[PDB]
Amino acid sequence: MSLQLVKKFQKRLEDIVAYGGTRNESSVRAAFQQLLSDWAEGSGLRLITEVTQKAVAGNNVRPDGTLKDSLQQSRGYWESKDEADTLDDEIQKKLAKGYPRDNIIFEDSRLAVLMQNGEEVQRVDMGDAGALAGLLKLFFEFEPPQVLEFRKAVDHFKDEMPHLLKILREAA
Amino acid sequence: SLQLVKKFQKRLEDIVAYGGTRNESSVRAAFQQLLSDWAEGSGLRLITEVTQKAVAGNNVRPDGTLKDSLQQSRGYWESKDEADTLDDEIQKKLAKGYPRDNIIFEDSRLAVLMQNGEEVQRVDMGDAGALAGLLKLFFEFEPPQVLEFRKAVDHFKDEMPHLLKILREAADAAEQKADYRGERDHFVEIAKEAINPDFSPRDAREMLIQHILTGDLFTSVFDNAQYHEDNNIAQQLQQLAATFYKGPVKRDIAERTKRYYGAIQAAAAQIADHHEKQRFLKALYENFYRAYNPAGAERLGIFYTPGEIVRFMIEATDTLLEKHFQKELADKGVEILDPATGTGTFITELIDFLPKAKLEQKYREELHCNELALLPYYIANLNIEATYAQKMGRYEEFRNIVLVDTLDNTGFGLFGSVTAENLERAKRQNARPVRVIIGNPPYRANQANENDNNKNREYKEIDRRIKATYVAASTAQKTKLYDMYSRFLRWATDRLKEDGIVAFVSNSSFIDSRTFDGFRKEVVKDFDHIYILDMKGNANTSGERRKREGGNVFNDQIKVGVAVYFLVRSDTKIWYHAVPDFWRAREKLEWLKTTKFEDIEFDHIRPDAKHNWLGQVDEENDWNEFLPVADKDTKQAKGLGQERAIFKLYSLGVVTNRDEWVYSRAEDELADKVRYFIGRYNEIIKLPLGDLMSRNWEGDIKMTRATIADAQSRKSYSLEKNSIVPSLYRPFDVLKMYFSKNLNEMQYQMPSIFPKGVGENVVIALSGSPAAKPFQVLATDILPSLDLLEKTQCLPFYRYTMNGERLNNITDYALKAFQTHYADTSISREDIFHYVYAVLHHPAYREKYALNLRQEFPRIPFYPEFGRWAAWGRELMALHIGFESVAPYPLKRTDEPPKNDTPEALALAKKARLKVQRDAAKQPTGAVELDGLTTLAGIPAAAWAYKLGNRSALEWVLERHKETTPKDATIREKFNTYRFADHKERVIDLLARVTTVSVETVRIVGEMPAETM
DNA sequence: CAGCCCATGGACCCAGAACCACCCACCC
DNA sequence: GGTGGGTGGTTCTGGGTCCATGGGCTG
DNA sequence: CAGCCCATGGACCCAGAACCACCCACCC
DNA sequence: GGTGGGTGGTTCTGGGTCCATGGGCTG
Ligand SMILES: C[S@@+](CC[C@H](N)C(=O)[O-])C[C@H]1O[C@@H](n2cnc3c(N)ncnc32)[C@H](O)[C@@H]1O
Ligand SMILES: [Ca+2]
Ligand SMILES: [Ca+2]
Repeated sequence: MSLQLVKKFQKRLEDIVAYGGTRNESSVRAAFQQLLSDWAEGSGLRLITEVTQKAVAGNNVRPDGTLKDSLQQSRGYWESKDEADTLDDEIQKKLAKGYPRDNIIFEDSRLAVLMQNGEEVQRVDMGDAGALAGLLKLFFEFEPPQVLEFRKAVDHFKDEMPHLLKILREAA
Repeated sequence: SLQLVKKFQKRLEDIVAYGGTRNESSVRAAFQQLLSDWAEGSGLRLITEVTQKAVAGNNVRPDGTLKDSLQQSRGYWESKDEADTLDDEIQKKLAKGYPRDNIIFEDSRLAVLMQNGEEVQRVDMGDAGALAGLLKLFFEFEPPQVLEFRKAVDHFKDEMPHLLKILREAADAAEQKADYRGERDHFVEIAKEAINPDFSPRDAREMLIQHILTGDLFTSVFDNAQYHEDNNIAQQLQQLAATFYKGPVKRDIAERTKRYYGAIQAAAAQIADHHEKQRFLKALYENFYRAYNPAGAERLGIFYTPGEIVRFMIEATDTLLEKHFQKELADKGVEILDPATGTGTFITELIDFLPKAKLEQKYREELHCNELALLPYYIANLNIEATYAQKMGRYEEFRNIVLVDTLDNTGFGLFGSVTAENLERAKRQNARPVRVIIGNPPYRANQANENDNNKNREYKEIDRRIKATYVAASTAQKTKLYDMYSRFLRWATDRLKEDGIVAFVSNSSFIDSRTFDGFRKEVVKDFDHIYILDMKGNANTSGERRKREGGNVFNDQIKVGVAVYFLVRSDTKIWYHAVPDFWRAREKLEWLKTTKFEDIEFDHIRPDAKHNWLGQVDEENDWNEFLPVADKDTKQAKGLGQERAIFKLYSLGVVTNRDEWVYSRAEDELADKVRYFIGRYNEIIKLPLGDLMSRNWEGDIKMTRATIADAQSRKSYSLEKNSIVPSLYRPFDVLKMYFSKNLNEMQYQMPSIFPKGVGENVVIALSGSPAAKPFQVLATDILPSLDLLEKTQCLPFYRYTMNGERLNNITDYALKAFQTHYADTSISREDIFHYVYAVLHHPAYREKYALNLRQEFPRIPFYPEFGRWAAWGRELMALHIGFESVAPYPLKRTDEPPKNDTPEALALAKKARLKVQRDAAKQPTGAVELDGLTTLAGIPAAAWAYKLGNRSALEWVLERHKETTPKDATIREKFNTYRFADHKERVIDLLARVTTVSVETVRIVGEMPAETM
């Protein structure tokens, strides 16, 4: 993942605008769609594209792609724009319509913004492989606080098993 | 790949499982990735959601469009929801104008391809093998642009003669400028020491026309104008062209030549794959020479190797490299050299085989090649450089191509000094350690006719080494081992200094030829494993053999036999596999595509004592039974010890080298052709000595080696009137002939058989060795030609010594041996003669000892009766000795008037046809259509079985009475007078008389024993 | 005589909106 | 089975600025 | 040594022959 | 309206020669 996959995306973005003669989002999205999809396959998640979600307002909204788990539970989202728009301006309108913000990569072909827990965690340039590979690591690993607390309780056992084994040995 | 299809099948399952939605928008990503990843390997890219204006002005946006590197749509895709009837939804989209050229409509479970507005295939996406097949079709669809490109390449070939007229005129007008003449003269001198000792102005102007032609096409259809500015050779030749080709002169020839270049340029610009545009390179190569210098094309061997053969050898070389040397073609160290590049096919197909990670090093220092002609050099350098560019992505100059004579650059020197860089490349190549010498060497045994004055060049060193190795070990009278293919094989053996493989495609003569017996002894001593694959195809054959040989693996464009051979040097194991008989060219070429070297079941060949690899006599006969003649019995002086054969002297029929000038049906007509010949000859011997020696005369007469030598010695000729004699040219064809030593190239020992042409001798003429036609024997009382029967060898009954008498040629050794086996002193010489004749007509003898007869003089058995056989041979003899004095078999004559009463229909209706009327089962009906008016009928089926060669006796009297057009210009326009109308009545009688002869001999031969001794 | 007043007309471009194509939810 | 709505693309259409910079004054 | 004999296999091409396409004439 | 010539083009397909020229004699 990381370098290998991101560098293939950089070449694919170039092949799309070269063999297609279009820098339109609807055509250039395939590059980041396949980055997010192939990274997910390795992390036990899948990027399912165009999945309609409902907002608090009741407005149905369809992000470009959602990161679904094995139990059909959304864990992250993605929206691509073209290079011919202001990413920051499209961001307020998107979230105003009722877009999710728990874990969303808003991305134009040149800049990528990760918004986690409602705040912009990182803003990288897609030209820098290592930088993008860093942001995508945080996106694919962001976990809800439920699993964050379970993981912490597993660590508690690693220092509680000795104390527990004493009782069982005393009983044996 | 099936792996790609199998991943789609999994991706689809996960999308409906991890996502929970079967909506088309969500499930389409599985096929989008399949199409996109397949395309990334095929040089195309699936661009998604690209809008296309439909024919009805409306805009349609398919889910995906396959696009080429020139941003040109090559295919389309529209996914639907499984919750619909695909068939119904296809119609809706197609009615809104969705493209129907190459579209994959696809619901999640079923896929439909509509190529050319018609459903080519409908598959289920649960089957991986089926989807992979449907996808292959879609990804390999031939768009209209590539078909139009192919069509225009075919028009360019026929319009090449007219383009070369404009370019010739330009170069002719250039010799009016002193600057061009100066540069031209410097170039000729430079290339008289770099390319060929006899480089002439003609060769220089060909090179200039080639430069200007290639220049235009390389900038317009191949978009590599820089090639010339980076090519060392191109920069030495642009010096010559810069004198005249500039400004108005160039603008004028360009406006005229644009009418030929226009169509090809238009179509080629819409083609991205160089593997499609390399078909134009092949066409320029083969057609330029055919239109400009057909003669130089023969000496260079301008032909292209079909891709299937090239690919096969590259794969089979890798196989034997791993088997005997534990190396691969991609491994560093294996330096591959193509001694004759041509279009560069072998090197460009190696680039496509070698892995990308290793290609860089190989292209830079391990792939090498040589060329002699300029058009081939330029075409190869561009082909090689552009094939590398397509595979790698970057353009690098191939600095391993040399314009040098491979058979002269044996300085391992001024060879290759056209430019300074070319000389470096030549000296560097002659030091490189070459492991593999792959290639298709030029083949040319001899010039076709002496009048061509286009003999093969002499290569002192190679020729001297061939003489010491191949020729010295050959027990043949005629050596054809100075063929250009044999010269390129000697060079290869010597170039491989240590170990390696020489993989070549060449004439299959080496396998079986009386002349290549020395090669078949020397090759086993310099190579350890020899793997021959005979693809047959020899069309210089006739009869059932021609049908067996089949088509030529070179797209049926050459007539010689072809064999792909691999000679490895690590006893000698000779392996041989032959392609099946009665096959076609496409069948043979598809076999090379499908079969891999491992699958071929080669047969171990064990050379015999005469080094014959194929066609070995069965050593379980009593074949050591007498001998009709032996080279020693003929060369012996006296003594029965050295006289061990039935006959002493034997000769071959007179060969003239000018058959059309010395043979005619009428005595008076011959005399006129012969008078013209002697007439123009006597004017040739008056020319200046310079012109005499340089063979600079108008070639209206046929001057053979002998006549050329006498002319240069100023020896006059005259017409001896008593030299026009009767001669049996072909079976049953008694044409008149001028038997003079001055106008007949080789009379052999026929002066001693038929003294002065008119003598009294009866000869049993047989076939020679090796007979490619069935064994034939005919008795003649008139001088036979060398080609009455294949390589006719005449055995005479008498022998006329000089100032002497007819000494009986049947030896006394034979007389006694026959009067001893049969214990009958009555047996005479004029009885053994007839006995031998009947034995040589015995059907079981000709069948059992066939292989023996094909390779040796026919040894004769000692049949029990003698009397019965001698009688048969007497009856047989008389039938052929007096075939003009037999009883004409009654043949019904039917006559018909011309279609109309116009003078011109009568003309087109007294012209000969002489065709045997056959059936739908191709069996003689028993009727011959002599001309358009007369048709003979009533011929028995038996008469169609006396076959002298591949033709019946009757088919011989029809063939040799047809009005064929003379192949000599003068004879055709001044001495062609034969009209079947004049001889019609004669051929009618001859047919009936020969019908009797044939029907008699089928009976006489049929009453002979069913078994042979 | 160098500051100090007095004109006077300028070789585009980009946000609203319409509307369109396509597919998904939504009635029907 | 349309229908409206979500999303992205593709035409039209409408509608309008501060400020350079030569010349005449002018005390 | 030049002046006789003796071989020996040869880098295609092209005339019918369908068999179409188109369409005038000929029945139907 | 088919239907067979008339005319021209467009593919296959079948089927096959005399004679160069080195080497070995030879006297
Ligand atoms: C059959 S073509 C090469 C074929 C090549 N395999 C191809 O696929 O195009 C024979 C070529 O050998 C070349 N050649 C190179 N060196 C030669 C030489 N010394 N003598 C004769 N031809 C030579 C000729 O110019 C001619 O183009
Ligand atoms: Ca988007
Ligand atoms: Ca679709």
